[PDB]
Amino acid sequence: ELHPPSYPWSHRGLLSSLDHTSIRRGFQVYKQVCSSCHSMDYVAYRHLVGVCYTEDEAKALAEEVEVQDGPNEDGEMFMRPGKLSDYFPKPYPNPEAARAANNGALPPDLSYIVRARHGGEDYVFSLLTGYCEPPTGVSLREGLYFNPYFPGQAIGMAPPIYNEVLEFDDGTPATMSQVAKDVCTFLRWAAEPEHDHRKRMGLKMLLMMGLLLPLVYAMKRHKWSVLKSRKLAYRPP
Amino acid sequence: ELHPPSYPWSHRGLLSSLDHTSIRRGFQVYKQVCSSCHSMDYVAYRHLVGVCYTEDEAKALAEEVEVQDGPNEDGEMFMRPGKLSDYFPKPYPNPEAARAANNGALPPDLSYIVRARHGGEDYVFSLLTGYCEPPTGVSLREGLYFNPYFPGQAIGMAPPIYNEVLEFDDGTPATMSQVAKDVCTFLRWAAEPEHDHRKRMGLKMLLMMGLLLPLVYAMKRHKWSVLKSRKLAYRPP
Amino acid sequence: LMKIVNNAFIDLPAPSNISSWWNFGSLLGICLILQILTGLFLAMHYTSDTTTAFSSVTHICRDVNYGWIIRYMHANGASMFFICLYMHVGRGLYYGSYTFLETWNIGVILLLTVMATAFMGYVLPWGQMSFWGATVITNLLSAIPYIGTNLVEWIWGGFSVDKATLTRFFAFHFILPFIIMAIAMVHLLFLHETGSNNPTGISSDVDKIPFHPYYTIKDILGALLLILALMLLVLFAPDLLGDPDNYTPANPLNTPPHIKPEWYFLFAYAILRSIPNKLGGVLALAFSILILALIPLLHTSKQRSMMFRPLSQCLFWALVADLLTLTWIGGQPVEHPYITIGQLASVLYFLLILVLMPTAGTIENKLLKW
Amino acid sequence: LMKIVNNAFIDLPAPSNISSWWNFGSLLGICLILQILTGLFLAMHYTSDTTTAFSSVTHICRDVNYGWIIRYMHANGASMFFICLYMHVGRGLYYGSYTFLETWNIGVILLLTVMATAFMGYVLPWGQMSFWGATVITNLLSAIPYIGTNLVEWIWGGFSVDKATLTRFFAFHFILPFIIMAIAMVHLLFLHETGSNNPTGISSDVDKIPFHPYYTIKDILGALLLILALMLLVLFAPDLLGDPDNYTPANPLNTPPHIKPEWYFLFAYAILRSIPNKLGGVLALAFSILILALIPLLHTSKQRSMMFRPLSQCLFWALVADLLTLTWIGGQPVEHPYITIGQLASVLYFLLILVLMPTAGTIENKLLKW
Amino acid sequence: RQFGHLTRVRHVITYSLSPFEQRAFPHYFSKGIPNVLRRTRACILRVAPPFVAFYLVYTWGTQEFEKSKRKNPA
Amino acid sequence: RQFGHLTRVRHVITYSLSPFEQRAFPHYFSKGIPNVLRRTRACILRVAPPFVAFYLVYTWGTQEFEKSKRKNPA
Amino acid sequence: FKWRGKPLFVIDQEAAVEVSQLRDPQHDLERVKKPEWVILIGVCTHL
Ligand code: HEC
Ligand code: HEC
Ligand code: HEM
Ligand code: HEM
Ligand code: HEM
Ligand code: HEM
Repeated sequence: ELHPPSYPWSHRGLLSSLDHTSIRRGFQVYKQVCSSCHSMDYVAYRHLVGVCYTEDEAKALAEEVEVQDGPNEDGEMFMRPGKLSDYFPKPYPNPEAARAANNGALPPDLSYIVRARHGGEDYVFSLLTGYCEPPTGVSLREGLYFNPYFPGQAIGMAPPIYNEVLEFDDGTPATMSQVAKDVCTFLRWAAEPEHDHRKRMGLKMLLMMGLLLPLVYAMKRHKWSVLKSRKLAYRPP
Repeated sequence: ELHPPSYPWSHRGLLSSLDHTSIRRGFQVYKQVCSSCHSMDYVAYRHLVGVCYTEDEAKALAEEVEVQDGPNEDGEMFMRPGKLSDYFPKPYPNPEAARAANNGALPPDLSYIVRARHGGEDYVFSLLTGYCEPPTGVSLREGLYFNPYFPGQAIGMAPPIYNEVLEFDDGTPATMSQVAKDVCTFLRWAAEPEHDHRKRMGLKMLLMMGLLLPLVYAMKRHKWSVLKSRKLAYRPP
Repeated sequence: LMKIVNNAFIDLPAPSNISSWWNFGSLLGICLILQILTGLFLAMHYTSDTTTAFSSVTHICRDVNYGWIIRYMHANGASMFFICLYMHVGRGLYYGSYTFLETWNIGVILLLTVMATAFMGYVLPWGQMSFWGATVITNLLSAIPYIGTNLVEWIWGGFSVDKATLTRFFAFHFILPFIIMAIAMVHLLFLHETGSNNPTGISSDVDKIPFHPYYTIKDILGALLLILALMLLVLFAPDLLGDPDNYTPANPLNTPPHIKPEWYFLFAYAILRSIPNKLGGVLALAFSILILALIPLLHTSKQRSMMFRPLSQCLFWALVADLLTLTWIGGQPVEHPYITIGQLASVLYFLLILVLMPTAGTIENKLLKW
Repeated sequence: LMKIVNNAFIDLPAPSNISSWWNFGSLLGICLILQILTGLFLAMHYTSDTTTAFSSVTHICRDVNYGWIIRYMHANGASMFFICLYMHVGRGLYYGSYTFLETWNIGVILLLTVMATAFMGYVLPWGQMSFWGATVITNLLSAIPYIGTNLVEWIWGGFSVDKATLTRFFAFHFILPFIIMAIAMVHLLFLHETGSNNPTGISSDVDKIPFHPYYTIKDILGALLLILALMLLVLFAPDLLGDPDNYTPANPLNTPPHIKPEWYFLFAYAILRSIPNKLGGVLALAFSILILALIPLLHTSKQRSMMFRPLSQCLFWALVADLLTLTWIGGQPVEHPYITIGQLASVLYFLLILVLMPTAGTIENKLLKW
Repeated sequence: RQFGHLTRVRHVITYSLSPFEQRAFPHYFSKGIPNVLRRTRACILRVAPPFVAFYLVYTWGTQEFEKSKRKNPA
Repeated sequence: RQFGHLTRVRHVITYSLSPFEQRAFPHYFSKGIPNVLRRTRACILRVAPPFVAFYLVYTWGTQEFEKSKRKNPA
Repeated sequence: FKWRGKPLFVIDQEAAVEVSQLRDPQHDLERVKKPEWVILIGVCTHL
């Protein structure tokens, strides 16, 4: 194994939230890069509302991609422009096609991959940025590559990311690093659409329970005070 | 409405079973006639074992028809000869195609249609054999036909059955009637694969409960006999 | 030493003039346990998804080893269940159980617990009467102003019945018998301070007797008749009560020409169907049930029973005509020869209860001067 | 008048030297009701089908209004549940509850009811540890000769885990808390004839006091700490105990490199994993649990407690090292530095219980001459 | 509640016999059948006539309904 | 069971006061803290040393495991 | 069509209907915006 470090974040703090601006560029990445071979099936464009995009804007992406829906009255099926209810475009219809599109290897889903891998983000960010030349005395089949963070240090992961592989909207740098930041910020949101709200109840709880707990502890000590101050004696003849 | 009569059967009696020989020819009908537009999805060839056909013989029909199964390692799907686990060949992939193949009308399934229609068999047998010329003062669109037993007396039922429409194995007459007998015998088995066994427990029950019920009724009258014979009196001064 | 509480079922005082009717008082303990036992093994292969539930029933009736019986021991068992109740409850009127006010109210909360339970039990298989059987009844709660649309949409999990409607019942339906299982003990608890109530209505304290030999086997004899009358139907006529349509798959885009829920609502459903107004009959519905809580303020006679009130028998068995009528009239459609009935039969129901049974004791007291 | 039975929770005699430990004795009533309450609302959107169950969880955590919390109030609630027990039970050893033989056995049947329940609760979402978490444990019952293959295939609904395995648990798992809910009352019944049992172990009949003001609020204070320690985890570290892998979809054609069930088995799972033999450790497993039924024949001291048996404290807190060790050693893989431990730690567990705690009272009696 | 503190009894005698010393079903046909009829003659008049009308209202309910769907001369 | 028929008591006096007539937390810091330490000094020696070894066995359990995956000179 | 889990039912002589003679006095174009595109929740008002 290899243990990733504890890289800080804009959300590591126990009352820290996600930089939604970072998410906004993060979603660009999945569509331009990862959506060719990663099947995020547990998400739709509508969940991006109130998070990174708006109704009409995100809907513009549903108009962009075609989706297989609707039994025609002829008895056949067709393609339409998607909508906000529609989940993401699945790259490939089944897993086996993905194994066929690769060197026998499968891409996992990326919906809950963060919470389904030790370290979560810090694994992933260091995974992409852990590519290096193989060491001496190592050999690998074609298609496989080297990355220390992956178990076995042997993976059919083509390098997906590199500096100036694409460009973003507002125009921030398309480095291998900043891109790697927004994307891991993006995936944590995948398996946590509640982060913005978890901390909110994360905070409401304390200033109640921190406030009640003395009072109940007093009402306890209030009633018990009869016995916390009770004396006795023994007066037979 | 129209109420069908109570036609007798080889199984109407409360300890009567099904003529499995009649079933054996009945299954020929569904494959030659009804399987073009009726989607029996709740049945497989294996259920015919111990009923009308054997393992190897019925399996010969699974070898006959192709079935869509199996994601290829390429990532695609294909066709194979079916097997005993495989349910019947669905005629059409979806309902809408059936509406398209007809004059806008849908064929219902025939798995549980008997128990899902008042009268069951007697409806069906008289349905096919209720075709006649329309009466005076009636008009019908093309594709529709007349049959009094159907509600509204108006139906898109093309006449499926007629004398000498096919031939059977052992060589019994292929009349419009005998065929109509085996087929309704066949469908009752669809929504009752247990008839042969229901009567068996149908019979075991009586010669127990008919035998116990007096005995318990005696053990009752046994214990209560103290009070069924109890006398009193009243002797104060 | 939890052996002393189980004397109430072994060494309990109870009368001796007891009919065969009170077999029914304990068959529910056998129906309920059996029904639970059946349904529990039954739900080993049920599925709470629209796309497979109806099929998941077919997984049973075809492919399971002798499981096909379990669909019917349970289902038609629920009919034999209700056959006990309206022989268990009309009893209390024909004998005067209802003076035990602390108990009689409990006897209601079961009924609304069940009749709202069973409503969730017919719907699981998506029979094309499941759907509409859930639509019509539940739609009525829109009759209320300013909240009816909310609670109904709130329970539908949306704006109309769907997968989300299903699972929400299956848990609400798999559970209440256990809530009944404990309330059963409560229903026997308030009894235990006073015991049973003879047909004569007389306080029979002098002639209370044991329970292990006598009424145990007597109930078992009744359970035999129950199992008989249950084994008969499942083996010989399982399609009798369970309507044929429910074997149809669900489809909102088509209705049957004739709608009716299961037979047992029909005395009550007809009362609503009588009223052309929407809300004006709904409150009559629950009132028709909750009148039972309202009867014991109408025990006019200073007697109890009706074996010694012949006029009460003239009315009481007349009430059965109305119920058994509304049973049949409910299950039949809306046409002129039948509307004329329910406009009377509904009124007769409320009329016999709240006018003439009270009127009897006010007279019968005067016929014998007290 | 069912107001007299609820005096046991209002006007009950009970001691006054009572610690904060016995908060835990009633938190289960709060854990259980809460957990049931959570899970019940939770199963409003669960589905018992392989093709949709894992997704049906995602139906909750994403699309339901504040339902995502309910996955964790329930799930990690089940961890806080067990944290009570092994603080509830080791208590009875450190204080001497176990002399109440009629009660202590009840305290076992709960545990096997739960630890076989919870085993059916981790498996529903098809986490890729659900499957193998069900495979490994259930596979062991093949260890028996001539029937092991039968019962296992019999429970698998086939020859291996499948859809049919799932639904059969979901009903077995949605139900037992209610069976526990009544057994809870039984567990309090045999108590009620004798009442509680102070830390000193002395029969404190002279100093038994009311219950509504004092221990009610005291328990509520503990419930607050429970809800706190529960609200903390769900809000701040819900991924802590619930392993990461369980968010993976199920696939029999691939395993993780490291297997471990949920943390709480691990003291027990390690005992089996120690034994290279298959069957030779299985009987030790249930024996490690069912030893609790066997302890009360090993109350050598004619004292009761251990506040007044200092040597017992030297052993008792040493036992905790073994459990908390086997907890950690269980959750770690099979290699030489760890096998050497469990071959001792397993023996230490049986050793401390059946040799040295008895040996104490045989000595401590002699240290003070009786 | 149980036996012992219910009420008072004075000057009452109870005779009774084992079950074994008597047939279970004596005089079942011989004496029961009149008692059945006597039980019948006391109840039929206050039970039947509702069901009598029910049979008629069940009859006329169909016939009028039967005629209404049959056409009129027009 | 309830109050009234438990046992016998003779020649015992009980004094006690309302809660309202006394502060809830008097001498909490002043007197409690020594009593905490006194409670501590009576229990630590029979509680800690197990956990002391646990910390060590938790230590050596990793180090030896840490070395074993590291290679040998060959 | 199917919609909200409910159906979706979708001029020369339609305007010929006399509104006052009807039960609910309701001109057609009060019910629609376009004449030749009809919409309604397809649910029988009675039951
Ligand atoms: C060439 C198509 C493709 C591209 C483009 C792609 N992925 Fe991958 N991904 C794969 C395949 C194939 C695997 C299989 C890795 C394995 O089998 O271990 C994989 C594996 C992964 C994993 C699994 C990690 C693990 O432990 O196995 C993650 C996380 C991941 N990719 C994230 C990304 C990210 C982030 C990007 C964009 C920077 C990306 N993917 C772009 C195809 C792709
Ligand atoms: C030519 C295609 C075709 C053939 C062959 C065919 N059916 Fe039909 N069937 C249909 C269609 C189309 C309907 C639709 C009826 C309607 O829409 O009212 C239908 C309706 C039915 C129904 C519905 C009855 C009801 O009460 O709803 C039954 C039962 C049935 N067919 C059975 C049969 C039987 C028996 C045969 C052979 C004697 C048969 N089908 C052969 C096409 C066919
Ligand atoms: C008073 C209690 C109950 C009533 C009134 C009731 C009602 C019903 C009825 C009438 C059916 C018939 C469905 C059919 O025949 O197709 C049914 C089906 C079903 N019952 Fe219940 N039920 C009750 C309790 C239970 C219990 C206790 C369980 C489980 C332990 C259960 C689980 C099921 C399931 C899974 C089905 C689907 C089977 C089917 O639809 O055929 N029910 N219920
Ligand atoms: C699961 C449901 C029920 C169970 C388990 C149950 C159980 C019992 C039992 C065992 C008895 C004693 C037998 C007898 O008195 O003949 C009884 C009596 C009684 N029941 Fe039920 N019952 C149920 C439902 C109901 C209902 C729906 C009512 C509606 C009014 C009701 C009202 C009564 C009353 C008033 C009595 C008193 C008997 C008397 O007065 O002699 N019970 N119940
Ligand atoms: C002592 C009682 C119980 C134990 C030990 C237990 C165990 C568990 C655990 C640990 C989970 C976590 C699954 C996860 O986090 O993903 C779970 C899930 C679940 N529980 Fe149970 N449970 C219990 C009672 C219940 C009850 C009472 C209900 C319903 C009333 C229920 C229904 C469910 C359902 C539907 C799930 C699936 C949700 C999920 O997997 O996240 N459980 N169970
Ligand atoms: C849902 C599960 C349980 C519930 C609801 C429950 C309930 C209770 C309650 C309320 C008490 C009194 C509080 C106290 O004594 O501090 C108690 C005491 C006790 N419990 Fe539990 N308990 C449960 C599980 C267990 C288990 C698993 C054991 C295992 C041995 C157990 C053994 C005992 C014993 C021996 C006592 C006697 C207390 C004494 O001796 O003073 N209980 N239980």
